[PDB]
Order: sequence, then C-alpha cells, then structure tokens
Amino acid sequence: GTSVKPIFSRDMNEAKRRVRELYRAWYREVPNTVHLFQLDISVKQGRDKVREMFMKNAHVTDPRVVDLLVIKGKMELEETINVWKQRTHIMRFFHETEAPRPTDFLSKFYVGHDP
Amino acid sequence: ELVQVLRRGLQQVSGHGGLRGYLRVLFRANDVRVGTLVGEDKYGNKYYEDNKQFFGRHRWVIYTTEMNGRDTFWDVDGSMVPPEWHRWLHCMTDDPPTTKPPTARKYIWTNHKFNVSGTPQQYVPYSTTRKKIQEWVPPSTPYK
Amino acid sequence: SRGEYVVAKLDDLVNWARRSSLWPMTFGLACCAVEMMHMAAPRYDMDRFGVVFRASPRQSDVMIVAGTLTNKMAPALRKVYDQMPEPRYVVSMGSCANGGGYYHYSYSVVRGCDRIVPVDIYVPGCPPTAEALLYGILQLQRKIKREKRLRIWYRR
Amino acid sequence: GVRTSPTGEKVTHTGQAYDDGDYRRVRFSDRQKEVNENFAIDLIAEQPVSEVGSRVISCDGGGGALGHPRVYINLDKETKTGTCGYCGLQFRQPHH
Amino acid sequence: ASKVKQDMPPPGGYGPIDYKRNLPRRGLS
Amino acid sequence: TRPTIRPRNDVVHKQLSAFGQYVAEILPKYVQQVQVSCFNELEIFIHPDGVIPVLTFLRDHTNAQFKSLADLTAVDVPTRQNRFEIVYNLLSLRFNSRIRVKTYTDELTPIESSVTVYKAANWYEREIWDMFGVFFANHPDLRRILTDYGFEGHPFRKDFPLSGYVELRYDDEVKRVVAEPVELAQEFRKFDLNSPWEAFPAYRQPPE
Amino acid sequence: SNLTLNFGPQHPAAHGVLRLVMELSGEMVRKCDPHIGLLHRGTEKLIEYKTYLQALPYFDRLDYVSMMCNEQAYSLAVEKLLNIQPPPRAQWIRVLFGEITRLLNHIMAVTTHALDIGAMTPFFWMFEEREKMFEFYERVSGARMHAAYIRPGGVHQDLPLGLLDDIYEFSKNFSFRIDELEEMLTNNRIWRNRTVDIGVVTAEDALNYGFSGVMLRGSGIQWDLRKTQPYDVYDQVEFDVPIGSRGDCYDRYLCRVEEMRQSLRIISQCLNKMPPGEIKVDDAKVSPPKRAEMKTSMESLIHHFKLYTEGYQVPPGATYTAIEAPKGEFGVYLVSDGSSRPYRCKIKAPGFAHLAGLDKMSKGHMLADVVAIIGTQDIVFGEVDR
Amino acid sequence: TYKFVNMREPSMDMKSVTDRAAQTLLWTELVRGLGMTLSYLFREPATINYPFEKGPLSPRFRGEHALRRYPSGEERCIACKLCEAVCPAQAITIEAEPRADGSRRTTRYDIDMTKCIYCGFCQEACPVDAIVEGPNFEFSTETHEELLYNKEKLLNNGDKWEAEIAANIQADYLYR
Amino acid sequence: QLIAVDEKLDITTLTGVPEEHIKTRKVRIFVPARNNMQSGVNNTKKWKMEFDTRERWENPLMG
Amino acid sequence: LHHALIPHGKGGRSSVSGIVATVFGATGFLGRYVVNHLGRMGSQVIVPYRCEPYDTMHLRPMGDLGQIIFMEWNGKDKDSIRKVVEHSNVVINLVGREWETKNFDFEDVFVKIPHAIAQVSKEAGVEKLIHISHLNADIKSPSRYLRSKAVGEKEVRAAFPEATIIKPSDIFGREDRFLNYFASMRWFGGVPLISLGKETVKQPVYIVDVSKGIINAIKDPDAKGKTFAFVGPNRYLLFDLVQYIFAVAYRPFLPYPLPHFAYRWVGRLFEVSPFEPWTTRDKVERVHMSDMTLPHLPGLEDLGIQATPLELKAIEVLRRHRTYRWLTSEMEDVKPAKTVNI
Ligand SMILES: CCCCCCCCCCCCCCCCC[C@@H](O)O[C@H](CO[C@H](O)CCCCCCCCCCCCCCC)COP(=O)(O)OCC[N+](C)(C)C
Ligand SMILES: NC(=O)C1=CN([C@@H]2O[C@H](COP(=O)(O)OP(=O)(O)OC[C@H]3O[C@@H](n4cnc5c(N)ncnc54)[C@H](OP(=O)(O)O)[C@@H]3O)[C@@H](O)[C@H]2O)C=CC1
Ligand SMILES: C=C(C)[C@H]1Cc2c(ccc3c2O[C@@H]2COc4cc(OC)c(OC)cc4[C@@H]2C3=O)O1
Ligand code: SF4
Ligand code: SF4
Ligand code: SF4
Ligand SMILES: [Zn+2]
Repeated sequence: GTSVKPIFSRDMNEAKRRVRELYRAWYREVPNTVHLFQLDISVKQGRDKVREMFMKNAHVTDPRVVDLLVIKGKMELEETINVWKQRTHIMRFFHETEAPRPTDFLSKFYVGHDP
Repeated sequence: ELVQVLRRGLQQVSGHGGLRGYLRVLFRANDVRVGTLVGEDKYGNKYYEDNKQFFGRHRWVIYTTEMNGRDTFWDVDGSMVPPEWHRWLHCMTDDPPTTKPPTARKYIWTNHKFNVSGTPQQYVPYSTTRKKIQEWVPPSTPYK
Repeated sequence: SRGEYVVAKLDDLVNWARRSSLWPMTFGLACCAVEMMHMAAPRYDMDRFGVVFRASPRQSDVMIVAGTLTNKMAPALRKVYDQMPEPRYVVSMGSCANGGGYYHYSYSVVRGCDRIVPVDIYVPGCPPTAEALLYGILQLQRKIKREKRLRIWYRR
Repeated sequence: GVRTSPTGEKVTHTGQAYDDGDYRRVRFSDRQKEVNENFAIDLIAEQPVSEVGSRVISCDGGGGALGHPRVYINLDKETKTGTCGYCGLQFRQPHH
Repeated sequence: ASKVKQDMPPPGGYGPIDYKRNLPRRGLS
Repeated sequence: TRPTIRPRNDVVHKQLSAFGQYVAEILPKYVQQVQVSCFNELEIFIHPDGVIPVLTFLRDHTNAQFKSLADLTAVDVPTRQNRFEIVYNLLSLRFNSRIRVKTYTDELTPIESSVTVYKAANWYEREIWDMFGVFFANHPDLRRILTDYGFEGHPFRKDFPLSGYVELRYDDEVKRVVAEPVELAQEFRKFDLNSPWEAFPAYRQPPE
Repeated sequence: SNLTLNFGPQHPAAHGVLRLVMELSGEMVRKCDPHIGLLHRGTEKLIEYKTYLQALPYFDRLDYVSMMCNEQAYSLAVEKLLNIQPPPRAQWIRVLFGEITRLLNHIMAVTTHALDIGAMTPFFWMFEEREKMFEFYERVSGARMHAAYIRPGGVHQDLPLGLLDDIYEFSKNFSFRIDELEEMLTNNRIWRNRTVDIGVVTAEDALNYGFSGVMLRGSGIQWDLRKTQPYDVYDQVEFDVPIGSRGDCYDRYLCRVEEMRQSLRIISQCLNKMPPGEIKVDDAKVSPPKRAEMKTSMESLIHHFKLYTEGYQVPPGATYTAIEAPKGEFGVYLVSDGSSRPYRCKIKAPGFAHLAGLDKMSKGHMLADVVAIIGTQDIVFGEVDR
Repeated sequence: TYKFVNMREPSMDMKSVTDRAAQTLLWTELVRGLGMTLSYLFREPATINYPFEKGPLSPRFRGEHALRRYPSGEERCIACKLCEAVCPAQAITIEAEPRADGSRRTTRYDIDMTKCIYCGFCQEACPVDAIVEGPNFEFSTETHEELLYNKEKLLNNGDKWEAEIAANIQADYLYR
Repeated sequence: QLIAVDEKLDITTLTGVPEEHIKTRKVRIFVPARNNMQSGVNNTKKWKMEFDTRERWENPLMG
Repeated sequence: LHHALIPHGKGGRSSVSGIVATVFGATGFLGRYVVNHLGRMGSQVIVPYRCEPYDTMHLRPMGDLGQIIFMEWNGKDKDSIRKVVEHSNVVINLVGREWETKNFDFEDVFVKIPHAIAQVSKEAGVEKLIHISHLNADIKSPSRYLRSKAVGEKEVRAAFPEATIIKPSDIFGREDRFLNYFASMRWFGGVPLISLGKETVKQPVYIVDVSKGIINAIKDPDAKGKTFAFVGPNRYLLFDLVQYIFAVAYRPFLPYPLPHFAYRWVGRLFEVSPFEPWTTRDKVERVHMSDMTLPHLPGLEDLGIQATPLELKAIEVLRRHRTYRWLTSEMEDVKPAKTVNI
C-alpha cells in the first residue's frame, strides 16, 4: 500500500535500468570532458570520480528517490556537455584546496570542540 | 558682435592678475572664468560665485596650493573643503559661512583634515572592548 | 646621480601617460552601473578626464565592479579580469562589490569582490553618487601618480 | 583624559589598549591608532550643577525637539544631586 | 498661533504644460 | 472608521462569491474549497490531479476567459505532510478579474506541467523546481534557472540555511575559483521579535 | 553544425549580466537560450528574515530604474494586508513620483535601445533630464535613486517647501526634449529599417506567454492597469493609453514616447491638484509618530520603540497586488502568518516573461535584430533574477 | 481612453508623391537629423568643473555616518540599540556597560560601511539624534579595512562634521 | 497508477546537505519556555526544532 | 600561548590558526604559494616588500580582512627587519636572486641578509625561523650561488640555533624558471646540452610539495633544529628530462652537445643584460650539476608529504608552451620519461 505515485519507475528494476543508462552516458562523456575543459586529470580519474559519485547513493531503496537522483544526474550531464559549466565547476568535485579533515577521535580532540 | 566676445576674453585674462595668473588658473583648474570672491578659507581656499552662470557653475572654489602638510598645486580633491564651505559649495544653503557662521563648540575640529587614505595617518580598525575571560594565574612559589 | 634623475623623469612621464588615459571596461552588474552611466552623462562627462569606455578587456585598463557579484558570475568576472593586459586596475564601487552589502548573508553572493580580484579603490555607497565615483577615479589617478617602477628597477 | 600605556599606546575612553604580548599591535606599525581625544566622561564632569527651587525638575537636553525625550528628576535626596539619565546634567535644590 | 505652512501649488493654478508632439514641416517642395 | 480604515466593496465580494460557487459546481471532481478574502480576492483550492483540467476550463470557458497567467510560485510549509503549496495567479481581461488557484504536493510527487495550457509557466515551473525541488511532469526543458551550475539543494526551502553551505573565492595555487565550506567573519544575528501578547483575536486558534 | 556563441554577460548589448547562448547559421539566429541567475541574490529568503519595514529597501533594488514604483507596489500589498488607508496627500505624492519614475524608466529604456542600435547621441541629451529628476528624488528623500520614500503607511516625509515649483519648471520644458528625441529617431529611415517588422508578436501569443505593459499594447491589446484596476488616485487623472498596430519594435518605441507625453500630462494634473494634510496614516501602531511627539508623549515613545525594534504585526493572509510599473505589470504575492515578519514574498516581474519569450520573438532574425529585440523588451535583470 | 500611434495613411496625390520622392532621393529627414545635432553643437554644455564645481545637494542628503554630542561635550548615544535592531543590513554592532560614573554608554559601536545600504533608517530610529548620516560622500579608501568604522572613527567624524550636521538638522527637523 | 512503495521515507540524498551536517547533528524538538520577564503566553503555542550549538570565536579584526 | 594566539575555528579563511608569520621573499615564485597556504588556514601574514606595491597586488586576496599586512623593508637595514619581525612567532626566509645585480651580489642575498634576519629575529624573541637553502649547497662548489648558500646556512645556524633549514632541489611549477628554461630554448632552434645531458641527474620537486612541507614544519614541534632535504620521487638524466619536457610541449626536440667553455661564454654574453638575464654562467653550472643524494636528512615523508611525480603536474606548466594544434591534448598521452633510480 502506502499509496504513492511514481515519477518514472514502478519498481527498483526499472530504476536500476535508468541508473545503468545514465552511468553509460557519463562514462562515454568523461574523455570528451577532459579534452574540452583542458583538465589536468586523467580519464581514469574522471571515471573513478563518476563511480564514486554514483556509489555515494548506493543505499537508496526508494524508486522515486532513485528517479529523482537520475533526473539530477541527467541535468548535470546535460550541463557538462553543453559547456554551461566551466572548469571551476568540474574541478569542484575533487576539492583540491580543501585540507583533509581527520576522522579519528584523537585528532578531532586536538583540533577543537566539534565531533 | 565677435569683437565684444574677444574683448571679454582679454578682460578675462586681464582680470586674473596678468598673463601668469591667467596661465596658473588655466593649468590649475582648466577654467579661466572671473567671479565675485565670496570668501576665503583658513586653509587658503578661495570661494567665488557668479549667479549668471547656470545652476552648477554658479559657485566654485580655487583650492589652496598648500594644505596641512602636502603640496596641492596639482594634487587637489574635493575632500579639502571644510564643512562650512562644504555646505555652501554643494548648495545645501544660500548663506555663506562668512555671513552665517556655524555654531561654536569646543569639541569641533579647529583644523580640517582631508582624505588620509593611503597614508601613515590612515584609519586602522580595531576592537574597542576589553578582555572577556580572565585566566587563572598559577602561584609563583613551588608546591613542594 | 644622472641615472637616478633620468629614471625619475621617465617614471613621471609614464605615470602621467597612464593616469591621463584610463580606459574602463564597459561592464556593469547592478544598480551601481546606473550611477556609472551618470558619470559619463554630460553633467560629469568622464570623457573630459581622458576616461573612455571600451568593451574589450584587451583594450581596457580599469575594471569597475559596479554591482553585486554572485557566485554564478564570479568565474566570468575573474576571467575578464585575467584578460586585461597589464598594467590593470580594479575599482570596487558600491556596498555589494565592497563587502556584499544588503546581500552579505546570502547563499548566492560573494562577500566582496576582493575575494576574487585584487582591488585598488573602494568606493562606498549604495549606490555611490556619480560624484563619489568620480572622486574615486581621481583618487586612482593620484595612486598611479605615486608609482615608481623605474626607480625600483634602477635600485634593485 | 587621554593617557598612554606602558607600551606608549594611547588608551581610549573605553580603556582598551593592546597588551605587551599581543601581536595585534602589528596592525598599527607604519600607521596610527585612531583615538578620539574628547573624553565625554570628563567633559560632562566639568558642567556646573544647576540649582533650582523645586522638588521636581525637567530636562530635555536643550533645543526642544533637538534634544532628548523630556524626563522629570526628583530632588528630595540632599546627600546627592539629581542626574539626568539622558544628558548627564546635574540638578539640586538650594541646600545649606 | 501660527498657521499651517506646507508645500502647495500657488493660488489659482500653475501655468499650462505642453505635451503634444511638435514636429514642424520645415522644407521646400 | 472613516479616515484611516480601508473601505469595503460588497458588490465585488458578492460577484466573486457567486463565481466561486459557479466554478465549484462545474468541476466537483477537483475543487476542494472556495474562499473569498476580505479584500475581494477569490481563491480556489483543488486536488493536484485537476491542475490541467481546472486551468484549461478557467482559460477557455466563455464565462471565465482567464487567458493570462500573472505568475506561478510555491510556498513551503514544513509542518504539513504535503510540504509545498503551488499557487497560480490568473487574470481575465474580458471580465477584468483575478483568480487564485492553489494545490499541494510533497518532495517526491510530481505535478503536471501546464506549459500546454499557458506558455508563460515554462520558466515559472523551472524556477519552482530550482528553488523548492518540485518536479513537473512532461516539462519541455526542466533544469535550474536561478542557481549556480552544480549547486546542490534548494534555497527557498525552510530547512535550507540563509547563507547556504559553500562560498566561493579565487585560489592562486590552482589558479581558479573554488568552492569551500562557509565560514563567516560575523555570524548573522538571529533576533526574537515575536511579542508574547496576542495581537489579533479574530484569528485565535482553539486551545486544542 | 550551428555556431554556438556566448552573448554576454560582459557585452555592451547584454544590458546586464545575461548569458545569451545563441545557435547561429551564419548570422541568422537558429536558437536563443537566455541563461539568467548571474544577479540572483536570494532576495526573497532575505525578505523572510526581515520585518516589513526592513524589507522595503529590497524593492528599491529589484528594478533599479523604477524604484518608487517598486516601493508603491509593496506598500499597496502591505496596506491591503493591514486593512488601513494612506491619506490623500500621500496618494497624490505617490502618483506624482510614480509618473516621474515612469519618465525616468522610459528615458533609460528608449536611449539604451537607441544606443544598442547605434544612435548614441540621444542618450546624452536625455540623461541630463534624468539627472534633474534624480535631484528631485534626492531633495525629497536624501537619495538620488534608492529613496525608500514610499512606505506601507504613506510617505516618509512631506515635500520640502519649494519642490513643487521646481517640478513645474522641469515639466514645462521636457516636451521639447521629447520632440528633439523624436526628430532624431521617429522618421529616420535607418531607425525604421532597424525597428519596423522586427520582433513581431501576435496578440494571442502575447497574452499566452504572460506579456504585460507595452509588449501587449504594441500588439493592439487595450489593457492598462491604471485604467482597468486603478490604485491611489489614478481614477482622478486624465490620460490616453497609446496603442500599437503591428506588434513590432517600431510600434513599441512609439508607444513609449507617447507614454512619456501622457506622464507629463498626469504630472501637470498632479501638480495642480495636490491637497493639504498629513503624509502618513494617522495610526501610530502602523506609522511612526513625529519626533516632537516621540520626545514629549509616553505613548508616542512606546510606539516609536516598538515600531523600530519589532515592527507592526500584519494579520494573517495572502495577497497578490499588482501595479502598472513602467516595464509592465509588477506584482507581489505576500503571505503573512500574523507576526511582524513576512512569511513569504514572491515577486512577479514582467521582464521574466518577456525574456522567456525572447526566443519566440527572434525566429527568422539576425544578430542585430536580436540586439534590437533585447532592447525593445526593456529588461533589467535585478527584477528578472531577484 | 486610448489613441493610436501608427494608424495613419499617406496621401496619394501627385504633389505628395513628388514630395516623398524628393525625400527618398535627396535625403531630407537625414538633413533634419544633421540639423538637430548641429543645433546642439552651438549650445552651452551642461558639464561642471569638478572638483572645483560640485553637484547640488539637500539637507536630507544621506552620507557618511557620525556620532554626535550634546553641547556640553557629552555623547548623545545612550546604547538603546534601536539603530542596531532596525538596520536592514545588520551593519551596526553595539556593546554597552555602565560607565565609571554610572552612565549608560557604549563600549563598542561599529558600522560596517561595506554592509551599509545608506538607507537612513538608523537616524530615524535614534531617539536622541546620536547617529546621523552626515553630508560627506568623498571618503573612498584604498583598502577594505579602512571602511570598518569603530566608535573612535565615528566620534571623530562627528567632531569633524558637527558644524555642518547641526545646520543640516536645523533646516530639516521640522519635516521629521 | 500506484506502485506500493514499502520503505520508510528518506530524502537526505536529495536535500544537498553535506553529510557532516546530517550525521553529527542533534536537533531539539520542544515548546519554548515562557520568558519569565513577561506574562504573555503567545510565544508558547507552537513547537520548535533547533540545532545544537557549535563553536563561536572572536574575529581577529574588530573582534 | 597568549590567549589571542589560541587556534580557533575549522581551519578556514575566517579562522585563527595561532600563527603570526613574517615571510621574507613573499613576492617570488615560492612566496606566493607559502602566503596562500598560510592565509588559507587564517594566519596573520606580514609581507615585507621592497618592490612596487603593484607587484604585491596578487597577494591581497590570499587572506581575510586584516590578515595580510604589507610593510616596506630594506635588506641592508636592520631597524627595518626589527620593525617587520617585532610581533611574529614565525619568520620564514625566502630571499634570493638567481643572478647577481649591481647592488646585491650572491653573498649579500645569501649570507648577509639571511644572517641579519636570523640575528634580528633571535633578538626580537621570534620563536621559529625557517631558512631555505639549496640541496647542492657546498663550500667548494663550482657555482658561487651554492657556495654562498652553504655559507649562509652556517651563518643562520650560528645566529639562530633552533632554526629549521630546508634544502629543496629544482622546484618546478607554473612560474618556475627550471621548467621554463628548457621550454625557452626552443625559439633558438636547437637545445644546447653539455655532454648532451648524459652526465647529469636531476630530482625535481613540486612547488606545492615545498609549500606544504614548510607549512607542516611550522606546525611540527620536533622540527625545530632539523635540516630537511625536499626532493621529488624520481631521478632523471638531464637528456631524458629535457626530452620529456619537449614531448609534453609537443615541440620538436633537437639536442646537440655544446662544450663547457662555449656554454660559459654564452652565459657571460647573456649576463650583460640590464634586465633579468635569460641565462648566466652560474645558471649554466647549476643546470649541468647532478643533484646530491643525502639519505641521512629527513625528507618530505617525515613531514607527512607524499611527493608529487613530475608526470602528474608537467602538463599544467607546459600546456602554455604548446601551439594551438596540440592545446587540447590529454595528460596521459606522452609516455613518462625514463628514471635512473638506483
Ligand atoms: C622623441 C620623443 C619621444 C617621446 C615623446 C613623448 C611625448 C612628449 C612629452 C610630453 C609630455 C607631456 C606630459 C607632461 C604634462 C604635465 C602636465 C601636468 O599637469 O602634470 C603634473 C605633473 O607632471 C608630471 O609629474 C611630469 C610630467 C613630465 C614628466 C617628465 C617628462 C620628460 C620628457 C622626457 C622625454 C624622453 C623621451 C625618451 C624616449 C624618446 C600634474 O598634473 P595633474 O595633477 O595630473 O593634473 C590634474 C588635473 N588638474 C591639474 C586640473 C587637477
Ligand atoms: N628551483 C627553485 O626555485 C628553488 C629556490 N631555492 C631557494 O628558495 C628561495 C625562494 O626561491 P624563489 O621563490 O624561486 O626565488 P624568486 O626569485 O622567485 O623570489 C626571491 C624573493 O626574494 C626577494 N628578494 C630577492 N632579492 C632581494 C633583495 N636584494 N632584497 C630584498 N628582497 C629580495 C624577491 O623580492 P623582489 O621581487 O622585489 O625582487 C623576491 O620576493 C630562494 O631563497 C631560492 O634561492 C631553493 C632550491 C631551488
Ligand atoms: C556607454 C555609455 C555612454 C554608457 C552606457 C553604458 C555605460 C556603462 C555600462 C553599460 C552601459 O549601457 C549598456 C546597455 O544598457 C545597460 C543597462 C543596464 O541596466 C539599466 C545595465 O546595468 C548593468 C548595463 C547596461 C549596459 C552597460 O553595462 O555608459
Ligand atoms: S551597492 Fe546598492 S546600488 Fe549598488 S548594486 Fe548593490 S544594491 Fe544596487
Ligand atoms: S544607513 Fe541603513 S544600513 Fe546603514 S547603518 Fe544605518 S540602518 Fe544600517
Ligand atoms: S545611536 Fe541612537 S539608536 Fe543607536 S544605540 Fe545610540 S541612542 Fe540608541
Ligand atoms: Zn538631560
């Protein structure tokens, strides 16, 4: 029951199919992105980052949430392909000027009060 | 006629105190008009009017060549005008400070300062409040 | 020394030429640009100081940031700043450009354009009047007059 | 009422002067420190106390609408003077 | 007992203001 | 009651009430509520499934003729199970009138795009999607319109912080503009202004 | 492949921070994609964190060429929600300054349109007049453009003791300046070639796309909000509404010039009909009292304190208030939850719909024609992005 | 009530046709435009000789902020914080404590001039005319830090501009 | 058409909040106490959600 | 720690790191990166400059409001050094010129100035001093640059016993002369190399690695009196290195041997330029001298830095040196050069 209306997919199988299609499109786009934006990363780095972004949301079990995630990923792909994005936008995925924040207890205790 | 305009030009060069004063005003303000001296400044600026000029060109100041410490023969700016002549010059009032002096207070600056930005006299912001948390001072004597 | 006198005179000549021909990029972001227009309007006539607008960043000496700089716009401002040949100057005009102003606490506003580019003159106001912007421009000319590139080269 | 700290820095009306080991003093080197020289606490301490022949006096700071809101000051205590909470002027009844 | 003084139009009215387009003919045949 | 109080208009109030009754009778399938505000502003609450029929009827009916869409926006009310309130404002030139149509949705439920009914909606629906995250089905070209490229989240939502999560600055080492977690030199100072005494008795709620 | 071109934001013809992505075959425009948001400042969220008086200066900065018209729309919305009424003298002042503001906006629009086209001269002639009107703004409020004079209770201050005379002196010379502008532009064959039959929009399309103002009237639609849904004292003034015939850029230019003339007419009427009285609603729980009262009376001081710290509370409810701003219908959807802060403020700007229709209006045109169309839509991106 | 801007039909008589042919071939309206520009060439320009000549201003003009005093030299500000509450830009920062003589005075009074929108709401809100927007507008700085005003800077502005500020207030306070 | 989703509602991956501000945060849901300086009770009618207090420090400039 | 100097915040732009640093030589190649890394964390940075203030403009956006303070200084003046190090707990020295000017020889910039800085900062109570010398610093080296570096290193150690001395080797980056010098040679036609560059081994180090190493050495309590050597992860023969540089730039590589005396004569001819020389005799000696191996000194991995290989960052320096034809070529297309490691 729970009486919900879908966006595109009726169960997780169709949602997974759409996820795979979007992943294929991003995988094909990465080399062109590296060429056009004149990025100093490799194609391997770009595809690894695409996989990491996809795996960030691997725990989702709602087909509607997956449909919205695919819609957002398609929005980002359309944005990248048309060059609406600049090199700064593409490089924002890699956080190159962010100092690594530690995760163990002792370093956090040393730096400050935040957990 | 044209000849009367030329005569106006010659009386304009004659009216600035000779050829060298004419050249001084031309190279100092890029203007050679003659107006009635409304007044002078305690810093040397002179203030003139000419009510026959259109609104905007009917009041002007010939700045001093020597402000507080700096040479202002070429380097002048609008911040050198003191507040009373500032009120008259920007047409906030019709009455000059000579005929309508401002009210006297003992905390008002007796010496106007110009824009001191980019100069060792510039303003540097800082916190004006005192310390909030006081730390414990350990005793100066050994504990054993 | 004769060499020091020569470099001082050449220094003065180059500074005079540079400050007497200040070409700002035709570039406006928001409300402040309107007052910029009023500085070119007949009453103030910036052209009489040798100050003429030119659209191309390659033919520009000064960038006037006249308006809010949002996050979406910051890369473009940085890009057209980088395409200015040197020497180049930036005049920050208005509260928005100076520090964010009315939109300082926004998710989409850069809190001051000096985070993106180096700024020479900060013109306060919201908007600054055309006269205040003219005062800032004349202030930039004085700043340029104080340059001594050739003297520093000679002493080094 | 200006006065310098042992470091040579002027002390403001607020009383804040950077400590000897405070690095922030570096912001004044090659520049100056803005200090207003007319201390209000000292200037208001010079005004003469006004003597009035009534128990309750009124103060509006002078200038009518150019002063502060008008307040009424009781003057029954003879060990002290009635002080305006807006302007700082002092009032008393003729005593002794 | 001062009377109310306020920015108002003068008694009667302000002089008429032209607003219609005025483009003369100004030519030969 | 005369000089400083806004005057009333009962004729327009009656006309709007009658027309609201008209609309409700014609479309019982979707119309849930009809209201006439005190300053004569007709409001019609409907079911989401009736977005396209209602608007179509309202713009096409001979007695309606609301051929112009003033604006379309959304309101976020987190306490409601359906978070978002979709508001359409329509103007009729033939009858010199205005009408407001309201519906509801939540984060995961699409609304039918009304570009077919009104061409003006395109950018309005894009803006609602960008600011609130409400998806519109069958929209020609749905994408962000106001926010920066790659911006995460929806700013107009009540939960989103006023200054967001990231800021921008130019970094010389990478020679480009970078996005970093927001740090503020001075924190925005939250004021508590609400008076502890009730202002308007006419709106008092039952004590539950 | 079509050439893909960035038009702006750093472009003279852009008229602000617009990134017009254009697909072109030769110089023919195959597609227009306006990318906006380069001046989105998040104004509506900010307005949510302010009181109703603190949110007023935002409406100055929405459309920076029609400041008081933006203020008036917001003030009307808040007054409708408060169930109060501004005094008659305030309403006459509001209409007078709204017409002065319409003059300012129309000068800016027409001269910047001519400047894009290439006729650079009329700009300098008309900006001196704009300067004098800025002086009028400044005398009344102390600010040249962002005045913040119109408040939800009326106006902030009464006119200074000689302002009407100077407004009269300015108004009796302006028609000749309009005449000189028309001599420059109206009958020039080059201007007509650059404007006639460019950006033609039908009445049906203009209505459906959400157009308003001149973009309607150039296509023959007879609609002016001052006539159909009057506000303040607009029902007491007489003026004609210009109407076009062809729906092109040329017809929109003629409409704006005639609108300028009709604004002169309305100003003349407002000057001769200004009544006496107070300038804000005589209700100290909404409008602040005078300073002498604030310094003499206990109630006046309490109300001054509370109005400037917490602000007045607005009874719960939502309104959509629209005015005939110089660029079209300008609206506010204002939602009050009963407190002194607005719960929601959606701003409707005509430029949003006009720019959304720019792609439609540019079908079958060249690059220069697209520049002319952007000029003829009268776009300011403060109101578009907000 | 409406008029038409482009609904006029041209006459088709031989004289009108010949006049239009002369307009087309001999470029009469272009000479009209040339005449208009030539006319403007011989007018007096509306330019002013800045900085020697200034633009007109008003007593209500909003400029650089200043903190004022009573004629005794005592500060007017009592730290009510109404200016800080009303400021739409949150540009004002205030800290206060009892003075050594028990007076209610500020210990911190900052205005961030790059946050300020120069609206004048603070001088309206001030109940003792302590904070004002003075007449000055020529205070461009070379660094951002110089535009972060503390209490010393604002008191110095008041001391420097009091003569003109009092005269401006005297000319406008009856409209307030 | 209805699809009968069975799982608990979860929108974290769509909100765009950084994960640090999702996992390490604690909210308080409460009816605020009446301000003891006043007798009005109108500020004690609705429920409030607010986040945990984090570090605040002193700006080196201006404090 | 003097409460005002207690770290606060999340280590960002508006935070307080507790560092107050005076960076001599901040207007150079390494100085901009050092100031950027210091201002990222919210440090107070004092920049002494003798150049035209225009030339410091690029350092303005590196800090928050008030966090970067610019002060005029003179290298021959010790009162000026006192003025600029009075309130700092860290002093970094990056002063150095590749060529010798009329008013400053190598011994002035590498012995006198570093010694004066060390003496004055020790007198002023500065807690930490970081000095930069070269990896190849030596008392009897053929280059007077390196002889002066070694003498100045000893002088600094004598004047500030707890100073951290860092010895990098051929920093490469966007504004680095070493990467640029090879690129510059293409205009002439042929690349002149002594012995065809087959008898020289280089171990270049990335600029960001050196800046991070300096920053970490500041925050390291046990790095006080240590001496570090900052070298890259790979060693190349000069021939292979220049060949890789020319392959990344997509320029035709035409190497030819040039005898030592001819190259010295060319350097002397280029030395008479009143402006910045294209090359000098000292530069010729330093280019064809193999990088030393110092396994007994702590390295970047002792400061927590993982050295960046040149293969990963060469394109960001050399894409500017390409023609339009090869401007979009990807990074992994150039077949990394041959390393002579052990
Ligand atoms: C073969 C020659 C080749 C080179 C030729 C170059 C062109 C010829 C030289 C032209 C010189 C003209 C510039 C000097 C004009 C000075 C004007 C004067 O007003 O400047 C003052 C300052 O003068 C400058 O400091 C010095 C100017 C001259 C500098 C030295 C010139 C030496 C020339 C040597 C030429 C050598 C050429 C070698 C290569 C050929 C300050 O004025 P300023 O404050 O702005 O005014 C603001 C406006 N106010 C006044 C109304 C407020
Ligand atoms: N490959 C490399 O770059 C590595 C560099 N070396 C050492 O590392 C340090 C930094 O190197 P790098 O940044 O590349 O060199 P740069 O030439 O780029 O910068 C040198 C700095 O020192 C200043 N300076 C130079 N001479 C003087 C002087 N006589 N008086 C005052 N200041 C002066 C410069 O100021 P100004 O611009 O005004 O002249 C400048 O800021 C230097 O000590 C260098 O010797 C270590 C191994 C190699
Ligand atoms: C060149 C002269 C004589 C004037 C005209 C002018 C400037 C400077 C800048 C600009 C400009 O006009 C163009 C086109 O019209 C607007 C309209 C704008 O809003 C009304 C706006 O705000 C950013 C910007 C612009 C352009 C702009 O940047 O000086
Ligand atoms: S500073 Fe004020 S006038 Fe200038 S762009 Fe910002 S809001 Fe508009
Ligand atoms: S003028 Fe307005 S923005 Fe500026 S300090 Fe006063 S209230 Fe705040
Ligand atoms: S300046 Fe005026 S409003 Fe502000 S705290 Fe002082 S007395 Fe109160
Ligand atoms: Zn008193």
